Amino acid sequence: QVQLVETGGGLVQPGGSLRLSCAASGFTFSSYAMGWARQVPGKGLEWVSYIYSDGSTEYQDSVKGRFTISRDNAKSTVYLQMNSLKPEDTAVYYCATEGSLGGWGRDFGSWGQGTQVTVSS
Amino acid sequence: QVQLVETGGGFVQPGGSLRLSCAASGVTLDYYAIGWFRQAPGKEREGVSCIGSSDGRTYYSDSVKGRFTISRDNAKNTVYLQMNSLKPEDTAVYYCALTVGTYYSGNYHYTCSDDMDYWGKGTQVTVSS
Amino acid sequence: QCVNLTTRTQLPPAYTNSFTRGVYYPDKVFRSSVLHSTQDLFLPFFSNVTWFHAIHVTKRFDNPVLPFNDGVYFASTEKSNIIRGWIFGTTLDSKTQSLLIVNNATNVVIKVCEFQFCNDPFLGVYYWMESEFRVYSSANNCTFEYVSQPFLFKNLREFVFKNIDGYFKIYSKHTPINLVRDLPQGFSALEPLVDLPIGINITRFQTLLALHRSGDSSSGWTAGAAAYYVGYLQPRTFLLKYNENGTITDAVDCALDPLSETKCTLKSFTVEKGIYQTSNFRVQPTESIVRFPNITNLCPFGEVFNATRF
Amino acid sequence: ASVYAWNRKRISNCVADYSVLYNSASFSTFKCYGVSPTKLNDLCFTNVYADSFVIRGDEVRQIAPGQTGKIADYNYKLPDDFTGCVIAWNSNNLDSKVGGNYNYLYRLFRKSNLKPFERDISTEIYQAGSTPCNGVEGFNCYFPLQSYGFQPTNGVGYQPYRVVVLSFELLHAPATVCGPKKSTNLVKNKCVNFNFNGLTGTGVLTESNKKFLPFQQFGRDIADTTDAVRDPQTLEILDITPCSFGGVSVITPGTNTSNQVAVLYQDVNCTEVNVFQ
Ligand SMILES: *[C@@H]1O[C@H](CO)[C@@H](O[C@@H]2O[C@H](CO)[C@@H](O)[C@H](O)[C@H]2NC(C)=O)[C@H](O)[C@H]1NC(C)=O
Ligand SMILES: *[C@@H]1O[C@H](CO)[C@@H](O)[C@H](O)[C@H]1NC(C)=O
Ligand SMILES: *[C@@H]1O[C@H](CO)[C@@H](O)[C@H](O)[C@H]1NC(C)=O
Ligand SMILES: *[C@@H]1O[C@H](CO)[C@@H](O)[C@H](O)[C@H]1NC(C)=O
Ligand SMILES: *[C@@H]1O[C@H](CO)[C@@H](O)[C@H](O)[C@H]1NC(C)=O
Ligand SMILES: *[C@@H]1O[C@H](CO)[C@@H](O)[C@H](O)[C@H]1NC(C)=O
Ligand SMILES: *[C@@H]1O[C@H](CO)[C@@H](O)[C@H](O)[C@H]1NC(C)=O
Ligand SMILES: *[C@@H]1O[C@H](CO)[C@@H](O)[C@H](O)[C@H]1NC(C)=O
Ligand SMILES: *[C@@H]1O[C@H](CO)[C@@H](O)[C@H](O)[C@H]1NC(C)=O
Ligand SMILES: *[C@@H]1O[C@H](CO)[C@@H](O)[C@H](O)[C@H]1NC(C)=O
Repeated sequence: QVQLVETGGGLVQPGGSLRLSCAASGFTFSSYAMGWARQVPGKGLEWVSYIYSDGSTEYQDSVKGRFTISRDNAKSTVYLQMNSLKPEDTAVYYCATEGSLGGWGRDFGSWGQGTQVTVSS
Repeated sequence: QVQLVETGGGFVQPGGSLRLSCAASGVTLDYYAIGWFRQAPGKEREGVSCIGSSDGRTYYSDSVKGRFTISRDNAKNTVYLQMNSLKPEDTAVYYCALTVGTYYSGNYHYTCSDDMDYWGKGTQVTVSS
Repeated sequence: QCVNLTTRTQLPPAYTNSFTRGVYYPDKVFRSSVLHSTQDLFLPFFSNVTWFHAIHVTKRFDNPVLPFNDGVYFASTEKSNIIRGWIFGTTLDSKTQSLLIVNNATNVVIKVCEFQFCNDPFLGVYYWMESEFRVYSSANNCTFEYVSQPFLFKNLREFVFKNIDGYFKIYSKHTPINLVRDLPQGFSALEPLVDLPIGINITRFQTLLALHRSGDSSSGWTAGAAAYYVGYLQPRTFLLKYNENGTITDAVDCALDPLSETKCTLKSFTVEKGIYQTSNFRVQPTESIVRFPNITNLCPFGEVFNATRF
Repeated sequence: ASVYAWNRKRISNCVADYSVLYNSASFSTFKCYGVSPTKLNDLCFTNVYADSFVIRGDEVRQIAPGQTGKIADYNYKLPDDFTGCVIAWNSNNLDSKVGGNYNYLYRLFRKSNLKPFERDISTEIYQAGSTPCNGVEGFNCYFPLQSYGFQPTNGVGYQPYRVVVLSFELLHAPATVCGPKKSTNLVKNKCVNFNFNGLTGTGVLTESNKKFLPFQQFGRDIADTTDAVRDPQTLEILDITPCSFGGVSVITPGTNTSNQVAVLYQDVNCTEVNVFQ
């Protein structure tokens, strides 16, 4: 039914920048809101960013001012950009979709494959 | 990360005996239920017999008639079911599946439904006169 | 578990007079050198209030279940702390929320929930350490609970209990007393003590006291000398004199005397010589009368209803 | 606990700090229905009910009004008119056990669905088979509960999720549970517009030598105007005075004579507005 694909994961240079895309399918991308989350191995899941259907974006404080999220309505694809990514951001990022329509707040009903990023030098 | 192989299907005249094997490898569930579900053209898939990993207990349906016997072997991690006095109305495809067991009241209870957590492609058996 | 206490002779109820008593601060507003007229639920001046004794002399162990109409003034003249607690509610039979205030030995417990109250819930102190506590048998679904700091006739306690706008209000005051009986005259305002957001209906209340024990449990006890007075509050207007300290020193009932009502209208305690239009007089009707004309000419309903050729 | 028997917690006689509760890293889902998730602190409610349990990551979707499925139909049903926040966070780190966790159970089959806010303590062995099952476990007679079986190796959304559903209920009493209600620093000797514990106004605040009684907060003078207020934090009494208002009057010797004027500001000690007092 609902399928989520994420591209852009890999190794990160000190101070490098990465772009992640999540091309959803099987449902209405414009109405539903997208979200991104990270999971460090050995620790629980931790959301990193969120976006609403009205263009609003939410960012977690530990990564506030360094994470960028937006929408591509032409292609219905959500993008996550990490600028000045810190070496302590070694986690697996997941693309999530809203489980419903009504209600206000973050809604992570579905999860994607997830892209693993680790620091190498 | 689990792979299942089902063997023992074929076409044969009524009266013969058959054995069905469902090998399981790479399974991570400590306790699981394995059952056989029959499906035929013009017919709905339904279970016939099931086995339990905790103690080897078995469940029999109307199709068993006290004839089908299931003996899971840890030697090969394969479930073997024997069929005696196959009937023409029994022509169907047998499927094996893995379901997570239930622990309640200090005991392992096994539940089988229309939907299995894991599924595999079984074999079709034809009993033609 | 609680057991009914026998050996109690019935005596007629006794009444005494409240000599300018039961006045409290109605709000949290400071007022200095002003005469303020406030309309609220008060205890009328020079009103007669029910008196309950506790004396060995029968034994006068009277703890009725008194009505709680709109508010209750509860005074207690004691020297050895006989009475301690209160039980409030509507049914008091585990069918509705019931309030419980207890001060047995160390703290004060305020709990709202259903209890299986019996006919004679009491406390007992052996002879001095508290030993017995027989008030309720169960406490199932409790909403509010509170505790205060631990601790361990000549004393006059005054309380006012009120319940309005979903809030339960307690006012209190303590005063030295050196006099035998009958609620000595004077004035003392009651400062607010607690305002609990309980939001339940309390229409019937009881009282709790500790008895003294030194024969059988249902026969051997000492009530201990104490006196507690109960009065009710109804809506009246009062005229309160605030000191420059900010305290209430005098009050005028505005409805007991012609002179009191004149003072309350003039907004002054001292009134000079003259004639003052104080209020209005209306003789209210005591019956309702309707005199519609004679009734006749009813409809031929029988033709419509019977319709023999239906 | 597991979803088949969900605890029903009640919180009272304290203040809910939902700001820091929101901006929490672990909580993946903070969906609030009927209310503003941020602005709920200003909102005041009487009793809060917490409906806490652990479910599968793909089932967190099912906790919503008017949703069908398994958890909604058989385990835990929110009402159509549900108001409150459903909070869900992954707890794969502590609840999953190596080899599979069998201590978390959910109702798989049942004779009838569930009305909103209902719990099913009873777990007698199910009977669907038209033959009288006579208290036997087997085919057509399976045990209603089934175990999640969490492994740390399982899928990205199969892991356990701890979910607490807060429903806000108002009784026949004014709201008693509120939010932080933050304050600002206090300034004297310059007229500001103020909100002291719900008392709103505008004036210059000064130290007051009048002594209040401990219980009373503010004070009126004659004609029912606040003249002093007690600071909720430091418990000190502040006198209130309305800052200068007045009339301006223009003193003119006549346009025929000259256009030079004087201005009189009335009742204003105008070291604050040649100048002559
Ligand atoms: C037709 O309808 C009239 C309705 O008034 C019937 O009157 C009954 O009259 C007797 C005589 O007192 C009353 O006790 C009954 O109560 C009346 N009926 C009802 C329903 O109240 C009359 O009986 C009916 N039938 C005939 C014979 O015309
Ligand atoms: C006390 O007497 C009342 C009289 O109705 C009775 O209902 C109650 O059970 C008695 N309680 C005890 C403890 O004897
Ligand atoms: C009030 O109580 C007193 C005290 O017994 C009694 O004498 C009097 O008759 C009662 N009624 C009035 C109106 O005073
Ligand atoms: C407390 O009262 C509520 C409402 O009447 C009721 O549902 C609940 O069962 C009561 N508590 C107990 C332990 O019975
Ligand atoms: C109090 O009585 C009113 C009048 O019927 C009722 O509406 C309300 O629910 C009652 N409250 C309690 C706590 O019993
Ligand atoms: C407060 O009352 C006391 C005693 O009645 C008095 O001595 C004192 O002067 C009063 N306070 C002021 C500010 O006058
Ligand atoms: C009504 O009729 C009665 C006849 O019984 C008569 O006596 C009476 O005067 C009449 N009343 C009026 C107001 O007409
Ligand atoms: C908190 O309030 C109390 C009064 O309730 C006050 O004494 C205390 O100073 C306040 N806290 C701080 C840090 O000032
Ligand atoms: C007033 O105006 C008239 C007309 O311009 C002029 O003749 C006269 O001198 C003026 N008087 C004064 C006092 O300015
Ligand atoms: C105006 O304010 C000054 C500044 O303190 C003061 O000295 C003066 O007396 C004030 N004038 C009045 C109060 O009339």
